[PDB]
Amino acid sequence: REIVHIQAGQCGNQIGAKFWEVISDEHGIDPTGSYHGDSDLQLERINVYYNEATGNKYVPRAILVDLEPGTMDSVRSGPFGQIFRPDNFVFGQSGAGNNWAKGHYTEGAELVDSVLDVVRKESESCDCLQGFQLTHSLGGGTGSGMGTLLISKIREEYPDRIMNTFSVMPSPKVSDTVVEPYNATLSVHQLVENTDETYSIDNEALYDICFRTLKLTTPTYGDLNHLVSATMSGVTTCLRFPGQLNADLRKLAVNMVPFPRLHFFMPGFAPLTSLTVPELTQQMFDSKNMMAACDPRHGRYLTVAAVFRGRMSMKEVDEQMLNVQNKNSSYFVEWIPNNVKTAVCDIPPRGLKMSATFIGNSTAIQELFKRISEQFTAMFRRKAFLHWYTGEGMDEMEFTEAESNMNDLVSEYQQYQDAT
Amino acid sequence: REIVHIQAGQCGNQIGAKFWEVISDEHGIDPTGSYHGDSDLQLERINVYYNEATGNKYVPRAILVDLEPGTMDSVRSGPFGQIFRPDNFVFGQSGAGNNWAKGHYTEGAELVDSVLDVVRKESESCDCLQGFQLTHSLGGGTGSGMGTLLISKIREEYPDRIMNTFSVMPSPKVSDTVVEPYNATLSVHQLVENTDETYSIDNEALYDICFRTLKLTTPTYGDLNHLVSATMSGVTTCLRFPGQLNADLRKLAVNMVPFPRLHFFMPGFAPLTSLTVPELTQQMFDSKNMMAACDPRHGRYLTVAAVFRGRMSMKEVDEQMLNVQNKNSSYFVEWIPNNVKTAVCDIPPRGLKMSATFIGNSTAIQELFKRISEQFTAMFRRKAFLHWYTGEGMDEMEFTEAESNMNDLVSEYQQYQDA
Amino acid sequence: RECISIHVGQAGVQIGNACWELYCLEHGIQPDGQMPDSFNTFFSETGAGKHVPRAVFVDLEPTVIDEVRTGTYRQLFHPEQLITGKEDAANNYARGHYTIGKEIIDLVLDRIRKLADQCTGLQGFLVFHSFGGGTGSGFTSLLMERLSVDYGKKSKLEFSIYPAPQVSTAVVEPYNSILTTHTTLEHSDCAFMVDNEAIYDICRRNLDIERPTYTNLNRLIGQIVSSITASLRFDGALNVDLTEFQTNLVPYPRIHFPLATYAPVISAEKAYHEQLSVAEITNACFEPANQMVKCDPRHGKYMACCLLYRGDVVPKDVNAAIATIKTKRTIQFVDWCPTGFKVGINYQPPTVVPGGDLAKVQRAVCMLSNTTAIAEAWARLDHKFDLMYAKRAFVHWYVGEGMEEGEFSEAREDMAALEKDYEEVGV
Amino acid sequence: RECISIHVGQAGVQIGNACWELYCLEHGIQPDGQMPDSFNTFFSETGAGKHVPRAVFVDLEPTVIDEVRTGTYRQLFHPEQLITGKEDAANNYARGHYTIGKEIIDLVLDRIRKLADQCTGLQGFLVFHSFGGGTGSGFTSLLMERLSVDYGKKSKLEFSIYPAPQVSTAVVEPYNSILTTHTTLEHSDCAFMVDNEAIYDICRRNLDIERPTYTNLNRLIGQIVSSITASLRFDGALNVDLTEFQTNLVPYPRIHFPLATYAPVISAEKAYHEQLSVAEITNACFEPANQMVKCDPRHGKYMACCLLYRGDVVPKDVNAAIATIKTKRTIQFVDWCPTGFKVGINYQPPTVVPGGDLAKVQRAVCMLSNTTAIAEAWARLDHKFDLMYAKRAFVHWYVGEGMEEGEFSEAREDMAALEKDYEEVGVD
Amino acid sequence: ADMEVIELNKCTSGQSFEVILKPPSFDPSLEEIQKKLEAAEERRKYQEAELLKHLAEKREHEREVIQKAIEENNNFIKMAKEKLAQKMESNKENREAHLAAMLERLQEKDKHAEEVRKNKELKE
Ligand SMILES: Nc1nc2c(ncn2[C@@H]2O[C@H](COP(=O)(O)OP(=O)(O)OP(=O)(O)O)[C@@H](O)[C@H]2O)c(=O)[nH]1
Ligand SMILES: Nc1nc2c(ncn2[C@@H]2O[C@H](COP(=O)(O)OP(=O)(O)OP(=O)(O)O)[C@@H](O)[C@H]2O)c(=O)[nH]1
Ligand SMILES: Nc1nc2c(ncn2[C@@H]2O[C@H](COP(=O)(O)OP(=O)(O)O)[C@@H](O)[C@H]2O)c(=O)[nH]1
Ligand SMILES: Nc1nc2c(ncn2[C@@H]2O[C@H](COP(=O)(O)OP(=O)(O)O)[C@@H](O)[C@H]2O)c(=O)[nH]1
Ligand SMILES: [Mg+2]
Repeated sequence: REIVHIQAGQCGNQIGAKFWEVISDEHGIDPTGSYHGDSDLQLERINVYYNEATGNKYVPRAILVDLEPGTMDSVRSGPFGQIFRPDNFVFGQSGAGNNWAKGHYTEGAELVDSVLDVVRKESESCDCLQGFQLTHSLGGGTGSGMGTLLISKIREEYPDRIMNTFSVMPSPKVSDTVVEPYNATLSVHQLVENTDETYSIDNEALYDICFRTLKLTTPTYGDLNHLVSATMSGVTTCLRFPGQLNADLRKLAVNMVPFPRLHFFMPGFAPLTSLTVPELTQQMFDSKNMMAACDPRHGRYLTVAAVFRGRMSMKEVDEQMLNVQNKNSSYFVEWIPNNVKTAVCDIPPRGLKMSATFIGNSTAIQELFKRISEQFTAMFRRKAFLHWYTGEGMDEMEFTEAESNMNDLVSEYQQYQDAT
Repeated sequence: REIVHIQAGQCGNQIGAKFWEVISDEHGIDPTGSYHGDSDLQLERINVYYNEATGNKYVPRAILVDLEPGTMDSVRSGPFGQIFRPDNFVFGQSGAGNNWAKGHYTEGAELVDSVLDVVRKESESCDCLQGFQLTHSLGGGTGSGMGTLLISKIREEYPDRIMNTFSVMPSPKVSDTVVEPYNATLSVHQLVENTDETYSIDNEALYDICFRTLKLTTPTYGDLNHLVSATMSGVTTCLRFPGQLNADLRKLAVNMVPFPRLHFFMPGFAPLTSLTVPELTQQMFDSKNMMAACDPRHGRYLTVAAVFRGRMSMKEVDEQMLNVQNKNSSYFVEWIPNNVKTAVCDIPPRGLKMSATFIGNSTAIQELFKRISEQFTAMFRRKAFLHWYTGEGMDEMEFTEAESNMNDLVSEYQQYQDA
Repeated sequence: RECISIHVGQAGVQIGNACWELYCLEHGIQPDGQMPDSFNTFFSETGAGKHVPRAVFVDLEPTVIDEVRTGTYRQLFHPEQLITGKEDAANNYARGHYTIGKEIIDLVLDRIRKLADQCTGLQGFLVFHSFGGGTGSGFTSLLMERLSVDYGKKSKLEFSIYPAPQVSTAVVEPYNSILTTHTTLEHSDCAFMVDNEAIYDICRRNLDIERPTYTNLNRLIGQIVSSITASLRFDGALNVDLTEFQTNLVPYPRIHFPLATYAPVISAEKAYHEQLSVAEITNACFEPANQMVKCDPRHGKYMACCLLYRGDVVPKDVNAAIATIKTKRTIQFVDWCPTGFKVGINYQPPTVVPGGDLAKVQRAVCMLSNTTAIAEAWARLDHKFDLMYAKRAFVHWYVGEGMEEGEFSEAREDMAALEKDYEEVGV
Repeated sequence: RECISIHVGQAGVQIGNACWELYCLEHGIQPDGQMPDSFNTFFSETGAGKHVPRAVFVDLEPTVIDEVRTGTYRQLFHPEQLITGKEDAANNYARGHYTIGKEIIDLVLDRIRKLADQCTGLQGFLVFHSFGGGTGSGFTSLLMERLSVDYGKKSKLEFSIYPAPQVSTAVVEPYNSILTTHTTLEHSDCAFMVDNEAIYDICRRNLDIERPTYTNLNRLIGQIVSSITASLRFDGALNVDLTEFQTNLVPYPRIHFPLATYAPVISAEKAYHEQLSVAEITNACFEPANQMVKCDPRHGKYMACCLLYRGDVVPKDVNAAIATIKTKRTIQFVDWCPTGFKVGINYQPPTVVPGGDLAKVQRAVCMLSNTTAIAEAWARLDHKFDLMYAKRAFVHWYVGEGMEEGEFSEAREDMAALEKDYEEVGVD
Repeated sequence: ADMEVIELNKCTSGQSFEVILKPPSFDPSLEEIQKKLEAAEERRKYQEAELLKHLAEKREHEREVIQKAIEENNNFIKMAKEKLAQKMESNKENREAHLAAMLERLQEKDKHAEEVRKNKELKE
């Protein structure tokens, strides 16, 4: 019925901007203005993502947060830059640090209010506000660090509404800080406590996708952000299109999350880069085609939601889907009955005549947490860079508290590869 | 940054004058005037030694002290005589005596003030005053005696600044006072207490150099003062030239003196009279070529500073140096690490295309003290000429006090042939 | 005498929406309410000209009821009788029954009561709602409680839409089904279940609709529902008033659930074909493929039967037809009954929505039977339900709206007791 | 944001003198200051036309700083930012820290603070000073204390010149090194040591300079120093803020000391030869003969790595290069890290002082690594220091400026603790 | 068959009848409870008003951390500011005595000349 969008920190904003300029072409919005395109559907659920302003004008419902100007002026002077309302931006000025503690405590809580102040006047301006979705990196500081605090402060101002996050769980290959595992473990803890759904996007996965299966030699944050934007627009469609099944954000949550803790959806996409239906389904349901680095073989599905795209004879679609979970019957858990719903929407994405995307609440995700946690205990063991956080005011055992909380989460995902 | 020069007593003045007319030719100064020479370097550090007066004129920063006119008028009516400012001279008038006590107490302290009055108005006229250097004999009276008092009075007016002495430790051969050892021991005591460095110049050495290795039959105070002037200009160069290392006087001190007491540098020179680099280094590092009579075999080096002279390929110089202290490795003490620095300055001395000079804080110096002290207890044993000093107001046991203080100094140099 | 329809929540609204349109078509009432006792049991003659339905439409989101007040039939109902609640029930009985339910139930009940006020001998209510889904299960339950408080004797007939996987949203559907059917049970009088799978399946075998709409399913249900009310709308013996349903169909206060089986479902375009005999359509009734809760009654036993014929038909035929159904079929009546067949004939032929999928027919039947086979649909649910609950599967979403975990325990405890009841009526 | 350089004492001054000249050459700034954010991190646009450096130059003798205000670059700095103190430090920490230090530290700190005032988000200081020698060790120590008082968070990076016998003056060098490195330690954030022997040795093997100048050594250091600042002078990939730059290198508050290894040092006159591959220069980094503190890291372990490429370069290469460095070499990473290699690329090619010794290169590298091998340079000192102090060798010069004998004891006590620390980060 | 259709009722637009075919063969809803519908609001109005007072907890920790770094950087200064200013009044105090103990040494050897020159004017 109406969701606001917080988009915080460098990775957050870079993802966010590309996401925005992707859906604004799906919906058909000018750099500044409104509609130009011979389609009709679009505008029905434009309510959801665009708080529409004076004149024609559409203006996305977005809060842009960063703890230093650089990557925001990037966005303004670029793609669909003129689209977001001026004082919906929040410059940090200071150091971001690539240090969770800084973003969550010192240099963060400095801003926080000024952010909340805009999330308030956007949210307090909704007819019936659904909730919030935030995008951000999980390693590093301004996004991962202030973000978790932002969401910690939103639930409380809106216990009430549900909480969404595209979060980029980070990797050794393609990364820029020894400390990322610290920053990530610290957040993964927070996420477990304060969200209702989190779409786990592995930069490890992404990279692989471009070089494992795309011939892309040097993966920028460019031709790798692209995959996320596509994944994000797929994942959302039903929040923003015809909309009967799932699509309601709480409805998505009530259906995707059996257990309060386990909301870690690993996403997956159709064809790739910058197609027949069967092949579309055998691809969207492939290890080699997930957005989180973990083969959903070593681990079963709690719930799946799949969403197809393009004028296509869906007589074949349920038929296909049904087959998937018979061929591969053992990897869908027996004790949650009709646990893999599908939906179709006939307006294609950019280029592509046909596409599909899949949200999976899978215990294979366990695989990702373990690896960021094995990195983490590898450092904290003889206390590595910890001093950067100790000094920012943090407590020794609070790192021990996060690790331990997140170790439980592995031990639960495991627990629910159970039995009837 | 700026040193004044006290030059007191006959041997003091004779050495001093020749020293002065040697560096004024190195720097290129007229008998009275200033620059005449196609070199350019010189004048950068002329600041150090020449307080420059009105017009062009350069005038050396010098105080000339004596306790009777004779040897001063010598200097005025001679070489570069017209160079020192008039009331920078201090006539004693009275007996010098060849008696330490006289120069240090009675007839000395008579003057002292008049001297200090000029050292003041020279020093209180420096931009940043480095310190003082005094030249003088160690046996005999006006230089050896008043001098030690002068330095005793300078430190106190300038605790602060550092203290330099070319002192000529005297010998039986070439001397005519039976009392020299008394006069020397009495001063050697004082030196230990009030200097920061002393360049020990042995008249014994000097003599030998001219007759042991120079064929010079009758050594004057002439062709023997010559060796001192050459040695002294060598020793100073860095105080007065390019400015690589040492050059600071305090810096020279902090580098040359491990222990507060042992500041007795025995010097040595390149070629001689009035050359290949290796040969230059085998000579400058030779017993037969030291300015103090004591072979630096019997005794090790605490620190060496060596300084080379003339446009010469110094690729060979450190190479050479390095070898010296390897081929002769055992005689450099192990416990002070990089203890023999070297420097080069490419403006030659008079004549000579190539030259080098070496300052060595050596425990071989112990050898010198022992011999002046063996002379001393030889007399004082049954109290020889002592009555000359007793009478001038001195105390019996003050001689015993000096001997004993200086016997310790032997016992320390020895002590530091250690492990 | 009178008769109030209550439609709660999307499914119910839309089923309703599609049978009021059929009631209108049957009684010659134009969408504006105009028409140039009898059908008075269902419509009230408000002011001079109009004919507004005795109905209340309640949903907790706007959306669906909003569509009603936008497109013709817009002027059929009165503005008030359409009630909407701004926020959803978000697919869980707890929210429906307790959390968002609370707020709107005082307005609904207070409005239903305004229709009750109009009625000189109100006869009871017909509640239309989904089994799965949020407000359908949740809000109905609470309504039915408070109805049983506010209207003592007055009967309550329910039309439940039993969930089926293919045409269905929520994973937690079973919980909501079991949860309500429990709370609702001692408050309903007779309840007509509709298996979305059956209604979808009939659309595929019979109408050849490759993958049916809701509106596809809805029009069919409209017909089965019309066929039931028909009796009380036209007046002519056999279920002429709510009480008789209970009287004829239910032998035990529990066992509410009759199986509906509708006669000729034959795709318009086939219309001009040879018309089917009274014998042929009677025979249709005893063919599972034509049922309406997917189960199998040549398996369980019949404890009540009730053929309701519509259109031109003479008893001499219905009698003579029933003869050969017995001979070449499965009688299968329980121990302690007659071998019933109460027959009802309504001369007024069946109508059909003119743009619709099925053709105009000469004569139809309805065969309502209280068979113990329906019990199968009660297991197919309980099995799902058990198998999730055994792990607390989604329980925390209910506990979250302030529901007791033991309230799940206890509802399943009842669903067992029912499945027991139903099997204990054999031999 | 901003960034103040402080150069203290001859060595420090002259090293500085020789990389501000290089900064100027890099950013097109003519010696008079005029040039026809970005490089704003280091230069302030003062008045209309000029481009003065954010720097202070302090020596206790005139002489060196005097030469700066005499020869072009004369007009680069502002007259005030160059401070000189009349009397020497005479080669002893005690004089430097206490005796003559006292007098000038109030003027320095108060002037640095004027630069601090013109900085909308000052980020930290870069201190350049000798290890041996008087004011370099002495005055720096006192500066760094008082800086840690006057600027809380603000980082402090130091470029230390670790003393080597051949190109060195004082015998008491070791004392001064150990004396300062102790007092300075809890006040620095990360410190880049420069072994004068290595810098001299590189000039001999690589440039073929028979016996190098200070200005010979200096130009080389200038390059290594530019390569480090580079990242945060233009805007180049990562190491991109002074916190984040070092958040990379130092795992423990102590262990400050990264080992710098500079890429192609190849003598001008060889300029027109074949240009060296991205693989070939990467490989140079793992060759001790090319290091910058003479030690041996196929011996100790790596706890941080950090390749900083300069010039035209693509990651596809640096990656593919790193591969074969692992295969035919010594990985050697401690127990509890990743196997790092943070890679930074700066497309802006390396410049060289036009009359200088080294040629214009296509591509250079910088490989900064926190290896436990550096500890070797901490012993080679401590050994000297012990072996003199065991006899009070020159101690009396320090006691003379009013320094406690136990302050020697205590500094050496720390150098032991450090040598201990560094060895205790091996194996688990 | 053996029909016996006993016709129960004929109508204006209808007709019922029953065909009994074969012999049989054998022989408080309560208002009370919404002290349950507001007792379930009791469960929520509570367990939501807790995951809110476990959030006024998480907050009183930011207030804790943010002012620790300030309380212990404040600690660095007013510990290691005066760790120096009392390490410079040890130096000044030390060397001053070293210079003034080197003078009371030196005047003492000049009050010696004053006490041994007076030795001449009393032994002639
Ligand atoms: N036959 C039929 N079934 C429907 C229809 N609409 C929804 N359903 C079914 O009803 C169930 C969902 O019930 P809903 O009415 O949507 O639930 P609700 O909470 O009452 O409605 P909302 O307020 O939109 O949440 C599922 O089992 C669907 O299969 C319909 O129009 N016809
Ligand atoms: N690399 C390099 N090292 C130098 C330079 N100048 C001096 N050094 C070294 O610095 C140490 C001595 O420190 P200095 O900077 O000369 O002395 P300072 O106290 O800082 O300055 P002064 O007032 O002249 O005494 C020795 O180890 C020298 O090798 C230089 O220009 N470049
Ligand atoms: N998908 C993608 N990942 C990024 C991007 N930028 C940074 N990351 C990842 O996020 C982590 C650090 O995030 P960063 O944005 O620097 O943290 P910030 O200071 O909060 O903005 C690293 O592991 C990166 O791999 C981006 O542009 N796209
Ligand atoms: N080198 C050198 N030694 C001298 C000279 N004159 C005297 N001496 C030595 O110094 C001692 C006495 O010095 P003298 O200057 O006459 O004492 P004075 O009364 O203080 O002037 C004797 O032992 C001499 O060997 C001289 O001109 N040159
Ligand atoms: Mg110095």
